[PDB]
Amino acid sequence: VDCGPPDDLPSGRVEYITGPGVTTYKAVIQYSCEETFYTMKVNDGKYVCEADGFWTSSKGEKSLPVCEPVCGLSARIYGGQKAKPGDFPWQVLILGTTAAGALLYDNWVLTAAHAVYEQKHDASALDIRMGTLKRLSPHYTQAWSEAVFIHEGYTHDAGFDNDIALIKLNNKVVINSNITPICLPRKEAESFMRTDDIGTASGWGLTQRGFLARNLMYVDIPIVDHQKCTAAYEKPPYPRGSVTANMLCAGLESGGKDSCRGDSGGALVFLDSETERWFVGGIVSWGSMNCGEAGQYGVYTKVINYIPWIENIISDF
Ligand SMILES: Nc1nc(-c2ccc(CNC(=O)Cc3ccc(NS(=O)(=O)c4ccccc4)cc3)cc2)c[nH]1
Repeated sequence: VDCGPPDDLPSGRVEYITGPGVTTYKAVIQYSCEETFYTMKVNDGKYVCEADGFWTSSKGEKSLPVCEPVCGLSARIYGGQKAKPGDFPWQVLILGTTAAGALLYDNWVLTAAHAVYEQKHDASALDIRMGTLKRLSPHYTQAWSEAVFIHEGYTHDAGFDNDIALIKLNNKVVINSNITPICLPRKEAESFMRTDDIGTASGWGLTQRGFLARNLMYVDIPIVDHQKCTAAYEKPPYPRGSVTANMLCAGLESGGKDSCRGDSGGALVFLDSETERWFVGGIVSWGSMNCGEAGQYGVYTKVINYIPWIENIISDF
């Protein structure tokens, strides 16, 4: 038959088992992911030359396996504390005004549409920095955007419904202990995001002093009841119905702990206590001008509502 030289596995290697350069009927190859920071999906990666001339998996598939980076690993802004290396290894800095995102896989950044809209529609690549706690440091891992996807239902400067965006990177980032992606929420993930469950926001945005932070900060804050969050913003100068079902709110009735301007696009993360992995439930979106004030909650894009959209973009590009 003869199935030819196998295809390379990204973030992996193909190795001949029968012998080097041996690609005939019934022969065997072995595909491998780096198990520490990548996990092989699809199958065991044992493929055999079938009668039809196609490398075929043990399950009969004619396609490659997939090395998916390990997500949600962690070493563990108004009223918060200074992050340590590896606390938020998905944290991305995006340099317009100061903004942030979160790494997904090894080549996508999740952010807010409002944080990147002007830069996309000026047709300029985004300066994307990872692996640094210091916003102004010259030492960081550089990435560049290949493409920016704004949600088609987002209307810039006319409310924050559908305030979500994906940035495709030009190249895969090298995944190490200080640079790893956040997990997308699963079907069950809402069980960790009820009212009063605790999420974490991280960023370089304004602190209680009223200036940006030099070092990455974070704060733990509880999810707010949706009716209480709609009532907080159902008043002038906010337009009618500014808090939608595609948003969630987090903050304290007393004030003192909050995201703020400059934290835009950052991931509000939650711990799956069973998998022991962090996932993104929210994206820092908007709120009142006076961050940290009592009852003036931060508003976040509700990420689980966008999983079909995210999966459509990432699978198709
Ligand atoms: N109390 C609190 N605040 C935050 C927080 C604030 C801002 C940001 C970053 N987002 C922006 O910078 C976009 C952005 C742009 C303009 C406005 N003006 S508006 O008139 O209020 C308005 C709001 C909604 C619909 C229409 C008008 C607000 C936000 C992050 C957190 C947390 N907690």
